[PDB]
Amino acid sequence: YTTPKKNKHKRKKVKLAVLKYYKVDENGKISRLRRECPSDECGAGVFMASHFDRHYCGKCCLTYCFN
Amino acid sequence: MLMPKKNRIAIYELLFKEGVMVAKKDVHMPKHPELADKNVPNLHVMKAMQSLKSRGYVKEQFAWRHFYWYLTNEGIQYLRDYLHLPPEIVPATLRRSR
Amino acid sequence: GHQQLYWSHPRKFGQGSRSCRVCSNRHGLIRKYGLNMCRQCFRQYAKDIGFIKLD
Amino acid sequence: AVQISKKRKFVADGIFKAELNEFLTRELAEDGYSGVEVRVTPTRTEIIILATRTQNVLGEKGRRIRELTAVVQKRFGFPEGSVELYAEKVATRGLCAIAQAESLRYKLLGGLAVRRACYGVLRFIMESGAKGCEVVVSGKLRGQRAKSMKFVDGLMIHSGDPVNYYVDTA
RNA sequence: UUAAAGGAAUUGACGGAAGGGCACCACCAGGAGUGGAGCCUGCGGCUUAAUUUGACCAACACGGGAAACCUCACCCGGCCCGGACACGGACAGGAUUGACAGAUUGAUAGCUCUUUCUCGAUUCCGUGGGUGGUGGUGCAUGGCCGUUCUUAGUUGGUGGAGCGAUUUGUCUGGUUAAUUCCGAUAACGAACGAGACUCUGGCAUGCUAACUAGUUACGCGACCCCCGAGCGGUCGGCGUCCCCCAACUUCUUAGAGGGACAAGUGGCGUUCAGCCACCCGAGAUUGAGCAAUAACAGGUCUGUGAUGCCCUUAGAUGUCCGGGGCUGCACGCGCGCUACACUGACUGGCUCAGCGUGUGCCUACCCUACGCCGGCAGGCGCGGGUAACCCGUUGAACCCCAUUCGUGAUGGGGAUCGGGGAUUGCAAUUAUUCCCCAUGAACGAGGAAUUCCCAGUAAGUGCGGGUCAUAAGCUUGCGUUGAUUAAG
Ligand SMILES: [Mg+2]
Ligand SMILES: [Mg+2]
Ligand SMILES: [Zn+2]
Ligand SMILES: [Zn+2]
Repeated sequence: YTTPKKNKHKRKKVKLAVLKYYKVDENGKISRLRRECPSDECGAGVFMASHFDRHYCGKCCLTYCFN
Repeated sequence: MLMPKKNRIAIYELLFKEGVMVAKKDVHMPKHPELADKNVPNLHVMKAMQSLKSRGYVKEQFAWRHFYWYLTNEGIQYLRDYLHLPPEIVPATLRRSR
Repeated sequence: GHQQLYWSHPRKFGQGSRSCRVCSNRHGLIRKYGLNMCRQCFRQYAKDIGFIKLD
Repeated sequence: AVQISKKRKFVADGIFKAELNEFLTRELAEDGYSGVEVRVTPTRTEIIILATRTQNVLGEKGRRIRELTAVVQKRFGFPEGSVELYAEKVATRGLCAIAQAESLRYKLLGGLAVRRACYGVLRFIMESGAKGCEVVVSGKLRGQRAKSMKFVDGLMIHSGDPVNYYVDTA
């Protein structure tokens, strides 16, 4: 009847409105900025994560070492 | 529900090759027996046919523990558009036995 | 959801898994001869089963 | 696979027999259902309805059998080509009690006076060549407290075994 | 001041009013007891975060309710949406899923958070509208069931009587378990219930038929044997539908028909119904089912996609998960188990059953032979059985025979409690059960009161279904042993 502790909210996402994951020089240049995932499926496809140091394959949940 | 696009066409294609599908009232079964091949839980089988009633396309009876469903003709002209089928393909409803 | 532990308690041995095929109850059901009907449920269909009384 | 014992053969077919009797009550109630009767063979098995309005169970070139052949087939484990249905008219529509109990259901849904409606079906059985019949209508009639009105006519037994086949209840 | 007070008749109900009948849910005559003791289990009470609850002859081993969790409502917490559709918005220049790591939790719940990859119109949001509910209301109901109610009772038609409610039919009397019949008669003819009926039990050396039942005979094998024979004695040792290397149905399992009707014979009775005796006979009342009219403010919305109305609907009474409770105890009550011993308890011999159940669509896990380990529960190897095919010829217990004990709270009784060993399971703590050693409590036949029962009955004694992963002190069935009292 009271609910004092306030379960605070649901999950609303981060809402970052830019992709921009391919830097370009010299009038057109293909260059990655995030590593690709080393799974059997998505070589040079969906990225691997770019943390402050570590990398993580987001779709199939494999991880690289904390380095 | 959450409506994955591979499993909806997986259940619609059998719900249009015959006019019936025979799910049983238990959500905690991860394997529909008559599909059995695209790892559908029959949550997707329930919550599709909920939506088909609320547009008035399907019909159901709630047996002992089974749901039965039937194709209204406004459902057939809905499934021939959503499965993108040409207007000669009809189910086993109209005349497939003589 | 979060399917790893939604339905994670083992419905196995015991009356957390036996249910009435006909009525959907878990109390008093008769698992003799593979009936699995609710006992209250059993009286209705017992003439349709082929179970006569004394007469 | 391996076959199960003769005790649990005979409760499996009865609970087969009890299950489709409950569905085909729910479907064909508005079309005068009045029972089924089964034949198991080591072939195509043949299931016959005993409907009164066999016109309504037939679809336009028989649709509402062929989907009702399938919902039995796609539930009870019948492969493609082992089960069929037939619609058959019961003789003396007004003599089996399952038939017109559903008739005076759908007479009450028309908004009739319950006393006027029950007489006409009481008259219908007794002029159809019966030995006796009675109808008990029980529920919330005109009044806040519920009450029951019975409309017995003719003569009717109550006890012994011959009230197993001289009567039918609904 | 007040809308009745009254008069006469009718139907019920009641009468510490008569009269006739009737019942072991009544008594007598009795038996076994219950009530006293310990404990098992339901209920009230108290206590509690919660001890979820429905019911007070016709509640209280009852919800087939023997709850470790699940069940599961209740309590402490924590996720999830499984909020269909309809409309607007959000909406490719940035709607929505999922998720490694860490402070973050009870929790390898992305629960949230810090950070960042990933999903492809799927959804998300507002507004209406569904929907779910072991949420309310059984005094809004259906259905089912209990009961008044195991007793004989109930209703029309048409006539007769009355203004009429009504009544006669439906009765003086005899008689019956019985409105059962006989008769009497403004009633006549009917209907329901009763009865018949169905199931069951007892009898058929007559009929039908049996390698999934058997006998008997005959072969064979073994064994005893004055003495040493054997058409001798024993054998659930083997073979005789295995393609005749025998017949048959007594025993066994059925199926059909038979049989018993108060028939026969005395006695009583209006010589009416029928009763009481006997003879023959297996049987001269086997046992249960269904079971009317009219009703109950009986119970059940927590059994049900039976259901009205209300409540609640996402910080949800939905649902899932982790723990806890439903077992908590100064007490009171109701079913019930074991006892209080010598008509016994031990210890060892010995011989006898019947009803039945057994591997599952989901659904995992069945009944267990035999062998080998274990002092015991149990542990393995290996079979068989979907069953008159195997467990199993179900070597059940009491009883029976010998042993020990001697009127002592004793070897009666086995509560309580410590230590150990195993099994079931995701988990055994608030002990699941089982096993072993040890511990050895009241209890000496139970006041008032009160219960069930009269023939295979009471009672003793075990056995099997249900529940069931583990499991019966409960229930519903079985056989065994078997009466004392009574025909009122
Ligand atoms: Mg219910
Ligand atoms: Mg003594
Ligand atoms: Zn890959
Ligand atoms: Zn409420």
